[PDB]
Amino acid sequence: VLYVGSKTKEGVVHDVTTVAEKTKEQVTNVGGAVVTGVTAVAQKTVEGAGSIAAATGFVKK
Amino acid sequence: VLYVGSKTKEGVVHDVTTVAEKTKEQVTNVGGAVVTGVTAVAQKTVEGAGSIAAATGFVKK
Amino acid sequence: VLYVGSKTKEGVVHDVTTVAEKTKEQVTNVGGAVVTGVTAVAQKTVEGAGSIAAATGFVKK
Amino acid sequence: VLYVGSKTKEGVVHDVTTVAEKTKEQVTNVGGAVVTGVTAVAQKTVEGAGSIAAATGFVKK
Amino acid sequence: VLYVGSKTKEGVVHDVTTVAEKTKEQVTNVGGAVVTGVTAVAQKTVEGAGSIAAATGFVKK
Amino acid sequence: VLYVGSKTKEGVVHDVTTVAEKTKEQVTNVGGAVVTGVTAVAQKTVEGAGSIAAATGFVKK
Repeated sequence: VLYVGSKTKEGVVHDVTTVAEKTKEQVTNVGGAVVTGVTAVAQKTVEGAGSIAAATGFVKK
Repeated sequence: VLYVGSKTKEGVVHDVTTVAEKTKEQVTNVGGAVVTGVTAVAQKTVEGAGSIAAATGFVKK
Repeated sequence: VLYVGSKTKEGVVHDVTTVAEKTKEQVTNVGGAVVTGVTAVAQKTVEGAGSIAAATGFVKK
Repeated sequence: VLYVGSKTKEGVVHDVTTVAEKTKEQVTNVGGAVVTGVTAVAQKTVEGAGSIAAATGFVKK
Repeated sequence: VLYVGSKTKEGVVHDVTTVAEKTKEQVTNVGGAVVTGVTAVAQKTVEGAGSIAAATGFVKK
Repeated sequence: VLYVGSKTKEGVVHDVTTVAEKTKEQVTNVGGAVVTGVTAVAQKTVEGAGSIAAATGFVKK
């Protein structure tokens, strides 16, 4: 491996943008909830994941 | 492997954009919920996933 | 492998765009729900997936 | 004139929306140019106009 | 004139929205140019205009 | 004139929004140029205008 003259962006997350306004989010009766906004992940070598968002619940009433 | 003169974007996520406004989201009776916005993942070598969002639930009433 | 003079975008996700407004989303009685917005994944070598969104549920009443 | 119980929107401009992307506009040899984007005007009583965009020119060469 | 019970929006400009991206605008040889983006005007009683954008020019060469 | 019970928005400009990104604007040889972004004007009684953007020019070469 070598790079005599190079520009190598590897595993990059750049120039992301988000504009939220006047939004609304409710949860009322939830066993397990997960709420996210922006999530930028960048890797080069991975044995697992990049983003995990699980939720396991129960609601009896 | 070599790159004498190069520009190699590998596993890249760039120039993403999101504009949400006046939105609305509700959940009322959910075992397990998962709500997301933007999610930008970028990798070069992976043995798993890039984004996992599971939800396993139950609602008796 | 070599690149004497090159520009090689490999596994790229660029110039994505989303504009949501005045939307609405409800879930009322769900075992397991999954709700997403934008999801940009980019890889170069993968043994698994790029985006997994499962949901396994139950509703008795 | 009266309004015992009412909701009277008079001279209203609401819920406008515009999404431009990757566009292009050129002018090269123009006496007088006028370029506009969005223009929302709302009045209730007017003796003139609501939007005037004139352009008077000359190009000799 | 009277309003016992009322909600009277008169001369209103609300909930406007604009999303421009990656656009481009050039002018090269112009006597008089005028370039605008968003322009929201709202009045209730007017003797003139709501928005005037004139341009009077000349290009000899 | 009277308002026993009322909510009267008169001459209002509310909930405007603009999202520009990565744009570009050039002028090169212009007698008189005028470039604007957002311009929200609101009045109740006017004898003139709400927004005036003139430009009078000349280019000899």
